[PDB]
Amino acid sequence: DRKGGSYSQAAGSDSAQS
Amino acid sequence: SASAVYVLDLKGKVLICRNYRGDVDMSEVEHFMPILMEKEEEGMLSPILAHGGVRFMWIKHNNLYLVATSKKNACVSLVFSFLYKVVQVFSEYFKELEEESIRDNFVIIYELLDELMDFGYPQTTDSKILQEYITQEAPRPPATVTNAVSWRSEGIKYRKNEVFLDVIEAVNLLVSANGNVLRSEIVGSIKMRVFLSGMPELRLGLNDKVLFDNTGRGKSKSVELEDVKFHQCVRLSRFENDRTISFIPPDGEFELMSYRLNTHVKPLIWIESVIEKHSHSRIEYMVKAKSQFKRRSTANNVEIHIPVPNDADSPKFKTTVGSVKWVPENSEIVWSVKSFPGGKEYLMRAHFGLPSVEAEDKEGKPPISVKFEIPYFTTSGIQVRYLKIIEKSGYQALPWVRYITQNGDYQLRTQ
Amino acid sequence: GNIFANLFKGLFGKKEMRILMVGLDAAGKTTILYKLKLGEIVTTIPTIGFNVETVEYKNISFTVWDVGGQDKIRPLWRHYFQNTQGLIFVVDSNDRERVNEAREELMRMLAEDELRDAVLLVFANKQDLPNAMNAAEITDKLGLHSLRHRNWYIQATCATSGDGLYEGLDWLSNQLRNQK
Amino acid sequence: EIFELKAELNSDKKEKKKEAVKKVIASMTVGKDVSALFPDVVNCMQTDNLELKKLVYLYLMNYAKSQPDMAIMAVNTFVKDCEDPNPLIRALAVRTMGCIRVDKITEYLCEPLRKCLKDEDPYVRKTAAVCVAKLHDINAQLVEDQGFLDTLKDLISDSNPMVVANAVAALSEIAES
Ligand SMILES: Nc1nc2c(ncn2[C@@H]2O[C@H](COP(=O)(O)OP(=O)(O)OP(=O)(O)O)[C@@H](O)[C@H]2O)c(=O)[nH]1
Ligand SMILES: [Mg+2]
Repeated sequence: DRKGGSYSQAAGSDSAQS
Repeated sequence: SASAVYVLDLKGKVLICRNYRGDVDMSEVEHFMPILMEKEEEGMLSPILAHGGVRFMWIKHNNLYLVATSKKNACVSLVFSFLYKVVQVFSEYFKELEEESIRDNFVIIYELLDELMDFGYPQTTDSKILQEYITQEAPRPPATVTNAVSWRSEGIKYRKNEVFLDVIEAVNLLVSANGNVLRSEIVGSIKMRVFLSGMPELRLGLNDKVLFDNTGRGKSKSVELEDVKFHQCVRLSRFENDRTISFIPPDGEFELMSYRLNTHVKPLIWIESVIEKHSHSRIEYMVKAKSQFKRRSTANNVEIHIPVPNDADSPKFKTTVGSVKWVPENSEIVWSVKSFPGGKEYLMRAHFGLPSVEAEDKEGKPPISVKFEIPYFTTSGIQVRYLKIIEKSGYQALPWVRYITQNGDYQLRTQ
Repeated sequence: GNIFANLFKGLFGKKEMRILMVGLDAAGKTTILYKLKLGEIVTTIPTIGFNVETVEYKNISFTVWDVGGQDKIRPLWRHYFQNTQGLIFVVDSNDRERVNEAREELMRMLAEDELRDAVLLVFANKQDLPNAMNAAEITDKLGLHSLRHRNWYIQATCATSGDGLYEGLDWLSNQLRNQK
Repeated sequence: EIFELKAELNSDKKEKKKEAVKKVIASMTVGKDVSALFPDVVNCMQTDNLELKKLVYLYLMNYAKSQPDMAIMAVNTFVKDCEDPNPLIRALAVRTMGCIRVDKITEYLCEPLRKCLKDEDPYVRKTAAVCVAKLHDINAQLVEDQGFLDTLKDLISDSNPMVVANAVAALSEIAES
């Protein structure tokens, strides 16, 4: 854990925009 | 067009000086201290001084003021930028900014000053890049400085490819004494600690309002940032063409983008404070704090600074939740709350003594400042969509990001 | 006190010694130093300042400090007289008009009470043209034999070829070192 | 004190020479008038270690106007250092040559500036561009005679964007005066 919000993984690009 | 970059001390002693043009005699630094004292004592003190035909424009650091003398009509903005770059380099190299390192790190300090700027025109300002040519504990300069990419050293290899992002929110609210908010600006801050192998070209993607409108999806939750400032790695042309944020992240923690837009939503915290100050007899502090933020969010380390009387003594606190402490050094009531659940309501009833003798001079009305810091809360609604990490060698990156909401210029004007 | 470490160092060679390089400009001093250090005829611009190098031969590090023969640098030879143990003089037999100036400069440099233990080292430079004199005519003209309490040695070296450098080095080693 | 420092600086040991250079730098930074020992430190200049060479160059730059006569014993060292294979040494020599406020020293420095103007190393090119502007500010007539304007103009139309920006800044500074 970590104060200020747990780290979350990010995507690679807009998959819905091609 | 700085003539000589010098570093003074709190007693006026020049800790270190580095002449750049030599058009100004080194003896002019003596009059800088009396000139600064005269300006401060008459209210005319400014960071840009003027010793006759020589101007001493500098800013005050943690322990010394980095005053840089100049004679021609040089760019004051350029001098300020050079001073900021030097301060950042010193902070990267030296963990502390005090006189203990100026007299102990002169061997590397002189080399860094000589290499950073020549003839008043700086050429290199990257601490990470500069750390490969100037060390306090020398090979040829790296090709990164000569190459276009001066913020990403080639050949960097790591066991894993993990990048941690930080969506830091700064809630600045300027509430007037009438109870209305005048200045409510929220400035986004996307800080990432890039630690990967090679020179990946990050392609950041979010649900921007402009991007959504251009793509035709201007109907979902999109952040409308009035000002978006990309870092040096961010290509201005790509962002100007089709809002494409393509840049090479540096090795370490750096500021990539900084959104900045106005906020028209209600404050996450509503503070109802009353001042029943009797005439030299007693005073009452009917302070009520209402959390207008979402209930699912908790404001870790809530610090609502309540300015109490300067001469108040023998105070008694009647609050509901949170630790309330009066600091004589600060002369205010520190409404310290560890965890504040969203929608919580804290009521306080202040009671402190006051001397019979009135004060000789007025002290003003300091504003009440809240220091709420609630992580995992995105008030602006901006969410990261994608981060295209592309490398020539080819690897599977594991990007990470966190959203932290804190109180920025969240000051409340007193009555 | 114990001198076992000094004896061990001297068993395999410990003495290094020093040397000086003075003379008029265009006298083959830079070329001679390059030949002694590297072994090639290197062409360089006139020595505005000075050249400092070292030569390792016979287990002795012969450090040579070249000094130019510029008019503004002629009185600057007194700076190298401090902490100086050797001195080598390079003559210019190809300049008849400059021979008197070189002799006067050598006499002036020899009139210092601090530089007294430095033995004379005369090098016959420019030993490639037929107009060059022998190893005795130059000495007779300069009166090197009239230097009381001074050990002078005249040696002729050819800049293009390099002959006589070994003999001069051996003579310098014999004059400096008085052991087996 | 002063005699001990001079003896340490006139020794054959580098371990004491580095300490003497550091002490001299600290005394000058601490506010000690060490300009009287400028000729003594002139001998201990040609050193293989770059740590003491930078200190010597800084002392000479800070003690150049004070003792211009004693600075005539550094042109040969600068000329020798202006051809070192290491780009850092050449850049440092170029920066120090332009920082010397000597009217009788910039005349002989035109050749090294011309040689370093077309240097392949971008750092060397930037150092030469800065030195050209410094010399032009010091002596505009010498810069005009050396014909550095044509070389500066061609700098913008070449590779190495950092060197191009440095040349543009130097040209703007020259045109400002
Ligand atoms: N061709 C030829 N030239 C020689 C010979 N001996 C001396 N010279 C001349 O002497 C000069 C020697 O210059 P350097 O050796 O580079 O240095 P230097 O002797 O100290 O002369 P300065 O630099 O002017 O003080 C050369 O330029 C030659 O012209 C020789 O044997 N053959
Ligand atoms: Mg020579």
